[PDB]
Amino acid sequence: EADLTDWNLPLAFMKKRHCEKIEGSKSLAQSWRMKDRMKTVSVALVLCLNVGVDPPDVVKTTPCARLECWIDPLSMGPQKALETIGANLQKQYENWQPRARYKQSLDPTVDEVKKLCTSLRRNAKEERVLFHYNGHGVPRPTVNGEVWVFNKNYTQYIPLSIYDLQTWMGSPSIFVYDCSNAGLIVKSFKQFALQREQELEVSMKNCIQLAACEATELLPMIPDLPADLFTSCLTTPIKIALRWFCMQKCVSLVPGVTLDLIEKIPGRLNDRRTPLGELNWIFTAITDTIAWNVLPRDLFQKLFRQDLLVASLFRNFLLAERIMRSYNCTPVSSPRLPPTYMHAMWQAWDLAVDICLSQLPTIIEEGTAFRHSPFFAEQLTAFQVWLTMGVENRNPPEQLPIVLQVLLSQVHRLRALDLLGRFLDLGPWAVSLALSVGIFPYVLKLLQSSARELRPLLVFIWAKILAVDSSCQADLVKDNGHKYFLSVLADPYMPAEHRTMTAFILAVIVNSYHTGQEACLQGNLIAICLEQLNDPHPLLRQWVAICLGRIWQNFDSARWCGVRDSAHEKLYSLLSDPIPEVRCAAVFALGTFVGNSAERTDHSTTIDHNVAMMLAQLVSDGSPMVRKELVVALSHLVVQYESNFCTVALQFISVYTQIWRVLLHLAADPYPEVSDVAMKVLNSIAYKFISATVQTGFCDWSARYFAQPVMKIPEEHDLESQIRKEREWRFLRNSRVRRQAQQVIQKGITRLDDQIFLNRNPGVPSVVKFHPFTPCIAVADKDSICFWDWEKGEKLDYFHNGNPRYTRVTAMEYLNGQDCSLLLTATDDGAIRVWKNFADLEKNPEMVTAWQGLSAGMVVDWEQETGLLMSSGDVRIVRIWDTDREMKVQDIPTGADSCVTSLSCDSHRSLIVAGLGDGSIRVYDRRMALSECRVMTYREHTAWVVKASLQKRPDGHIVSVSVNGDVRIFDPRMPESVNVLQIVKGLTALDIHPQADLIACGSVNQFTAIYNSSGELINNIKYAISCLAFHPHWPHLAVGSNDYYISVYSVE
Amino acid sequence: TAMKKKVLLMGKSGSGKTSMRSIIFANYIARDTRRLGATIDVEHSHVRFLGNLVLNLWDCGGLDTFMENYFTSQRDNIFRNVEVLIYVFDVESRELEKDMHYYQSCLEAILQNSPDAKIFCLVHKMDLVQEDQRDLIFKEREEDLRRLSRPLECACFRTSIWDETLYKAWSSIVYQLIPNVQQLEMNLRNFAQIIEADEVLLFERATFLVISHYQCKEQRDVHRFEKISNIIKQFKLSCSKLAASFQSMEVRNSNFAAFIDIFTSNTYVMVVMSDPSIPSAATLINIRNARKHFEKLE
Amino acid sequence: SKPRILLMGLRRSGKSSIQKVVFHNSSFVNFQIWEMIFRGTGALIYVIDAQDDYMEALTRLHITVSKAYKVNPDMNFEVFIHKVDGLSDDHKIETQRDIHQRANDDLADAGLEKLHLSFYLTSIYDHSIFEAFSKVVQKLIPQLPTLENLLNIFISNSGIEKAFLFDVVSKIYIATDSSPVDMQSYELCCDMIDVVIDVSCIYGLKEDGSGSAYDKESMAIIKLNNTTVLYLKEVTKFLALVCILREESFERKGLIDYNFHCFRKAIHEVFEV
Ligand SMILES: Nc1nc2c(ncn2[C@@H]2O[C@H](COP(=O)(O)OP(=O)(O)OP(=O)(O)O)[C@@H](O)[C@H]2O)c(=O)[nH]1
Ligand SMILES: Nc1nc2c(ncn2[C@@H]2O[C@H](COP(=O)(O)OP(=O)(O)O)[C@@H](O)[C@H]2O)c(=O)[nH]1
Repeated sequence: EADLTDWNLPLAFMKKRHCEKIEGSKSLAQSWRMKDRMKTVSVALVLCLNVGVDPPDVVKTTPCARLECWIDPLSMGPQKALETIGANLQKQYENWQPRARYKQSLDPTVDEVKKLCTSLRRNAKEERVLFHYNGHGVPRPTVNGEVWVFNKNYTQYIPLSIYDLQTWMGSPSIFVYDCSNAGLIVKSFKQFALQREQELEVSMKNCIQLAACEATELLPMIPDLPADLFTSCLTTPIKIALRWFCMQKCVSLVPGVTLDLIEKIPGRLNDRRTPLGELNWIFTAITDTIAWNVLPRDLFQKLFRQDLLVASLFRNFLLAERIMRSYNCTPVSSPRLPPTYMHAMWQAWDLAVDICLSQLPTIIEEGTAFRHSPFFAEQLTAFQVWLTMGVENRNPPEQLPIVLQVLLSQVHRLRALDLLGRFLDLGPWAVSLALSVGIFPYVLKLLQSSARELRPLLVFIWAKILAVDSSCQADLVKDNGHKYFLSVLADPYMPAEHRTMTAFILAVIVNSYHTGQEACLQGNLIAICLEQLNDPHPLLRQWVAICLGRIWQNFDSARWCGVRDSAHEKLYSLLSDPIPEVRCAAVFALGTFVGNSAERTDHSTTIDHNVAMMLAQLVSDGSPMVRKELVVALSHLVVQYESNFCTVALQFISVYTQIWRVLLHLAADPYPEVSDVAMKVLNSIAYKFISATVQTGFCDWSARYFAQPVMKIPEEHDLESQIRKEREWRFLRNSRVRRQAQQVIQKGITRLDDQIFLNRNPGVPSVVKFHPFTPCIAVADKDSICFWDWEKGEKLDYFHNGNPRYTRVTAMEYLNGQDCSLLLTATDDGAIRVWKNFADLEKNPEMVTAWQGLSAGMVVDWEQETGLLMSSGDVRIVRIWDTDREMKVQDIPTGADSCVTSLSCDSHRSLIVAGLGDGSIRVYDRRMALSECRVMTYREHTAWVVKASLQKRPDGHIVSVSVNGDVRIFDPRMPESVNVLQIVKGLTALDIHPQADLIACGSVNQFTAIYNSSGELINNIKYAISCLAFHPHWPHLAVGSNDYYISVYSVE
Repeated sequence: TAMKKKVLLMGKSGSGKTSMRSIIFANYIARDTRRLGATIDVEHSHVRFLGNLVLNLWDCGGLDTFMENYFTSQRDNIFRNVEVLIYVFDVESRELEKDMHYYQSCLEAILQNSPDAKIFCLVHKMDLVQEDQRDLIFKEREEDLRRLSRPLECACFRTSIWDETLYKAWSSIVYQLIPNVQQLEMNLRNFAQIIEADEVLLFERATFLVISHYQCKEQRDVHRFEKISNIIKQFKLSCSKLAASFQSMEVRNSNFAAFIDIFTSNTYVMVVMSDPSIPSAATLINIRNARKHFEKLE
Repeated sequence: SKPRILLMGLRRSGKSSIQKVVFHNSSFVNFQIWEMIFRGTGALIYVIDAQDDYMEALTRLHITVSKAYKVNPDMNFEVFIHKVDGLSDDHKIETQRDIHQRANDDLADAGLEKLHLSFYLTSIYDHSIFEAFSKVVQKLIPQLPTLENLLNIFISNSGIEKAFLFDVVSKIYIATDSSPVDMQSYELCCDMIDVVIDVSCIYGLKEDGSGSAYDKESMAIIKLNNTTVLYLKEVTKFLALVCILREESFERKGLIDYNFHCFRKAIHEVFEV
C-alpha cells in the first residue's frame, strides 16, 4: 500500500508559533479575592430566662422540653441556673470564635441592654458585633416590633423596641433570635430599616439576622429536644445532629444506638482523628458543600467565607433548617438562603453518621480501635469520576468544597492535591472555580510544609493558578512561598517537567514586581537559573531564560548580580539553540539585561556592546518570532543610547553603526509584523523618549502553555477524531492519484495535443507549479499568485506577494504536498515566504512565515522528507535552511563566479546539484567539509543552464540544458556524459518530469517540443514561452506564453 | 557532566569581594567597582571552567546580620561540601580584632563541616597603603593569619583591584581546583619542549586566568602571569566593543616572539620563543600540529 | 632635534597626569610640563577643566599665551577643552562656543589678533586626547602633505585598508592615510601597542635588568574573528606603522613586506635619519 510514505513525513511550518498568533491570552476579571476581611470582635448574650416562672403566653406541658444550653434549669435552683446557662452559652460560642469579648446580660433591664450594646459598638468600632437574644422566659415578640425584657425587680415584662435595639447596636452586626414568633422580629427589623432610610433623606446589607421561627409558628415543646433548639443547632450542631438522628424512624437501621451511647461518644471537636472530630469535620464539609452548590456565588462568599463566626453560624444554620423543619418550624435568615433541607448531600450526612456511630457499642464497651470514615475517600472518588468526562463547562463537580476540607489533614492530602491539579488542568475556567471556593489560602499555607511528596503536586497547582491570576505574586512573596519554589528549581532529582513549571512560577512571582525581584535575588535565583540553562529540555531552557530576563527587568541590583555570575555569557549559548522559542527567550533576556543601565561607566557599557553584537548576529534568522524580539531587544539599546543613534541616523541621510544597520535589515523584512515594529523603533530615532519602547507578546503567549491542558492525550493521536479521518481520507486520495498516474505511464506515452483549458491572466506567467494531488495550479507573475483549476476550470484565488516593484517571484514550491499544504514563494532579491489557506472557500490569504535568504535571481529546492530547503542565486553560496530548527545550517561555497541558475537535490544519498551561468554543472555532498565539498565539476556547455535536474532513483541522472539548447545526461560517479542530444536552437525555458522521463522544451520561435530522455519525437505543438511545469505524478504539462495566457496539456 | 566545586567568598562588608568576582569572572573594570552595591545574603556564580570543572561561587554578604545567619540558621547550607574558602580582609580596616573573630568563626564552621577545604586569605586593598609599607604590613598580617588559622593551613596573598595581584590570588585557587591539573601541567610542558618554546602559558577563554604554565629560563618578573591575564582580558573586551571578537595575536622583538591563539573550546595558549630568526608560519604550523596530541588527553 | 611641546595650566588642572599619560624619553616628540622656556618651543597646550568654572582658567590662559607670544611669535597655541570630549551635545556645545568666544574676545582686547588659538574637545577614559595631540603634532612637523601621501601609495599598492604612523611611547599618531579615520579603529590600534610594549617589557629585555622593549625588529600580527589583521612594524626608534587589513590581503604578505621597505626608506629620507 501507498500509505506508509504519507504518515512518515515531517510537516514543516505546522506548530504553535505558526498556526496561532504570537499574542498573550487576555486575563478575565478575576473576582475571587475577599475584598474585605470583617471579623466578629465581640458578642452579646442577652438571656431572658426568668428561670422557674413561665410567661403568660405559653403554658408548658408536664414532661416538656426543658434543657437550656444542655442544662436542666429547674435542677439547679433559679439564680445559679441563669449564671450557668450564661457560662455554658459563652463556652459554646468560644468553640467557633475563641478570640472575642463575650458579655452576658442575664434577665436584663432595658437600661442594662442599652449600656451593654452601646459599649460593644464603641469597642468593636467598625468591625462586627453579635447580638444573641433568647426570649424563652418572656412573652412572644409583638407585631408592633417589640421584644420583651424585665424591670429591675423582675415583677413586669418591659417591652424593648427593635428600633431602639438597632440604634444602640451599630451597622456591621448580626442578630440571633431564639424565641417563639421570632419571624415577627425579622419582619419588624426590616421595616424599621426601611423607615430609617426614608428619614435619612431630609444598615440593611450590613445587618444579618437569624431567627428560629416564622412569625406564625411556635417553637417545639417536645421533651426529647432542648428548649434552646435553635441556639443549640447554631452553636452545638454535632450534639443535636446526633440526638436528632436517634429520634428518627431510621434508627431501626442501627440497633444498639440509644441516646445514652451518644452522650458517651469519644473524642473532641478539634481532633479530626477522634470519632467526634471525624463527624465534626465531615459535617463542616457537607454543609459547606450544600451551601456552595445551592447558593449563588455572590451570597456564598458573603456568608460562608467573609468571617469565621458568621460562616460557622450559617453552616450550622443549614442543620437548623433541616432539623426544625421536621417539627413545623421554618427558620428565617435576613440575607435569605434558598431551601437547603432537601439537598442530596444530607443523604450523605445520614450515611456518614450511621456508619460512624454503628461502631459505638464496640468502641465504648469492647475498647475497639475507631475505624475512620470512608466519607472523604468516596467523595474524592466522585470528584475523580467527574474529571474523566468533565472536560467541559457543564455542571461543576459538587465535591470541590470537600476537596478543600481534605487538604487540611495529612491522611488524604496527597490524593486531593493530585486530583486538584488534575482539575485545575482542565482549563482556566476551572482555576477560576477553585479560587472562588477558597482554595487559595490553603494551597499557599502548604508551602510551609516539608513533606517532599507534596512538591510535584503543589508546583503543578501553583503554575495553573498563576497562569490565570498573576496577582497572586503578591501573596507568595509575603508568606515566603517564593523560597519553596527556589528549592525545587535547584533540585537535580526532581523531573524536568516539574522543574519547568517551577521556573514559570518564579518568572511570574518575579514579573514586574520589585518585592518579588528583591526576594528571589536574595534567594539566589540567578545562580540557580544558570545551573539549569543547559538542560535537555527545551521548555526549561526557555522559561529559565525568561525568568532570568524578568528578574533584571528594570532592576539594576539583579543586573550587577548577573555580571558577577556572568549570566549574559552563559546566555549566549542559547542564541544558537535549535528550538526557536529558546532562541527568542534568550534574545528577550539579553534585551531586558541591556535596558536597565541607568547610565553607568566602562564596566556596564563594554558589556552592552558585547550583548549588542551577539544579538546583531540573529538578523539572518529563520523565525520571524525571534526577529521581532531581536528588534524589541535592540529597542532597549536605542532608548539607552539615544544621543549616539541620532549621530548615526543623521549621517547616512563602529558599534552603533552596526546596530542601526541591523534595524535597517529588520525594517526591510519579508514578514509584515517584523517590518512594522522595526519601522516604529527606527522612526522614533529619525525625528530627533521612552515612549518608543515596544513589548512583544512572546512571554505572555508562552505563558498560555500552562493555562491549556497537559495531562491528556492530544487531538491527533485520537483514531476516531474528525481531523485524523479527513487526513486519512486525503492520504487515501493521494495513494489513488499515485496509482492512477503510474498506470498512464505504463501504457506508453502516446501523442500529446489535448488541451484541457485555456485561460488568461492579469499579468505575464513567470513560474508555474502543480499541487501534487488536489487540482490547484498556482501560476504566479511579478507580484500576484493566481490559483487556477483544470477540472472545474475556474479562478480560485489572487494574492499579492508583498514584494516591491523592482522585485520578481522567481521560484515556487509546495510544502507539505501530502496534506495541509503550504506555498513557498522565493523572491529574486532574497525574500522567502510561505502561504496557508491559498485555495479555500471560507478563508483568505495567510502568510505563515517569511525570512530573508541570501544577501537567475533566486533558486530553491524543497526536501519534504529531510525538512531542508536550499536557497541560492547571485551569491557564491548554497545555504541550507533547516525548517524544523529555523536556522541556516550549512553555507556550502560554490567555487564559481557566475550565478547559480538552477538547483536540484537528493535525499538518502545527499547530492546538491547546482548548474551555473557560465555553463558548468557542479555536484556537492553535504556530509564532507566545505573545502572538500566539490565532488565533481564537469563542463560541457556555454550558457545560462536553464535546468540541471536530478532524478529520484538510486540510478541518478543529471539532465542539464543550456540556452543553446542541448541535453547532456550525466551520472554522479562519472567525469563525462553518458548520452548526448540536441533539441532546439533558441531555447527560452524548460521543464523535466519526475516519474516518467519526459522533457518539455520551449523556443523563441513559438514551438513546444515535448521529447523523451532517449531523444525521440512525440510532439511539436505550434501555437517567450517562459514557464513549463509537469505534475509530480500525472503526465500533464502546463505552458505559459509571453502573451498573458495559460494552458494544461494531457495524454488523454 | 563536570566536576562541581563549591567556593565560599567571605569577609566583612566593603572588603572588596564582589569587586574581585566582577573583575576576574565578569569582565569588570577597577574604576566601575565603586558603584557595586552590598550583595544581599549569598549571590552564587556558576562559572564553567575548561569544560571538566564548574565553579559554584558563593559570594557571601559580610554584613554582620548576614554573617550571624551563616553561623546559625545557614551553618549547614553555607559550610557543608566546601572545596575552597577565600577569605578577604580590608587592609585599611580599623576593627582588626572583630575581623579576626569573624574569620575564626568561619574556620570553626569549616573545621566542623568541610575540614578538607583549602583556605586562602587575601590582604586586599593594598593600593590604599604607601608602596614602601606594603611588604611590611603583608608579612606582618600573613604571620598572624598562619598562626590564627590554628590547625588548618592557609595561603596568603597581597591583593589590589587595579593591579595583577587579583591574578596572584585567584590563579592559585583556580589552579588548585583543575581536575586534570597534574596531567594538564605535564601535557603543556611536553608541548612546550617539542615546540621548543621558552615559556608556554594556558588560560581559560572567558576569564583569562592562567590555569597552567611551563618555563625554561628563570624569568625576572615573577608576577608576569597576572599582568598578561590583565592586559589581554582588557584587550578582549576592547575588541568585542570597538570592532569584532579577538581571535589571535603575535608579538616580536629582537629578544622574543609570542603567539596567542585559541587552543581548545574553553582555552587560549601563549607560546614565547627566544625570538630566533624563525618565520611566523613555522611556529604557527607547530602550534596547529601539537593541538592533535594534547586533545587526546581529554 | 625633536619637536618641542609645553604643557601649562593652574594648580590641579591637567598638566602633571597629562604629561604622565603622554610619556607612558623614547618618543618623536619632546614633551615637558611647566622666559628661556618659550624660546625653543613650537607648540603650547593649555588644558581647561570643562566640568567646572573656567573663568579663572581663561585669565591664566590669556597671561601665559600673551607672554609666550612676546618670546616666540611663530609658536602654535592649542587649547584642550578637557573632561568632556565624547560626552553629549547640550553642555559640550555650550562650553565649546563660550570658551572659543571668551578666549578670542580677550585676545582682541590686548590687540593680539595676529595670534591664532586652536581649540580641541578632549577626554580621559577615552583615547580622544591623542586626537588632540595628533592635530598639534601635525602642525609641528613641517612636511605636512608628505607622510600622508607616502602612506596612500603604500596602502593602495598593497591590500591595506588603513595605516597609522604612531609615536610608540605616547601612542599619538603623527600621520594616517587620506581615508576617513574611525575613532574606535584608532582606539583598537592604541590597545594593540599597549599589549605589544607590555609583553615586550616582561619577556626579552636582556638576561640582565633591562635593555629595550622597542627595537629595529619589533613587529606584531593580530588576527580578529571577522578576518581583520592588525600589522605593526618598526619604522624608526620612536615611530611604528600599524596597518588594518583583511586576511585575504595578508595572504599577499610578500608584496606588503617589499613595499614596506620602500616606505621605511622614504620615512628615513623625510626625517633625515
Ligand atoms: N581601592 C580599592 N577599592 C576596592 C578594591 N576592591 C574593591 N574596592 C571597592 O570597594 C567597594 C567594595 O564593594 P563590593 O565589592 O561590592 O564589596 P563586598 O565585599 O562584596 O560587600 P558586601 O556585598 O556588602 O559583602 C567598591 O567601591 C569597590 O570598587 C581594591 O582592591 N582597592
Ligand atoms: N573624569 C575625569 N577626571 C580627570 C580628567 N583629567 C584629570 N582628572 C582628575 O582630576 C583630578 C586632578 O587631576 P591631576 O592630573 O592631579 O591635576 P593636575 O594638578 O593638573 O595634575 C584627578 O582626580 C584626576 O583623576 C578627565 O579627563 N576626566
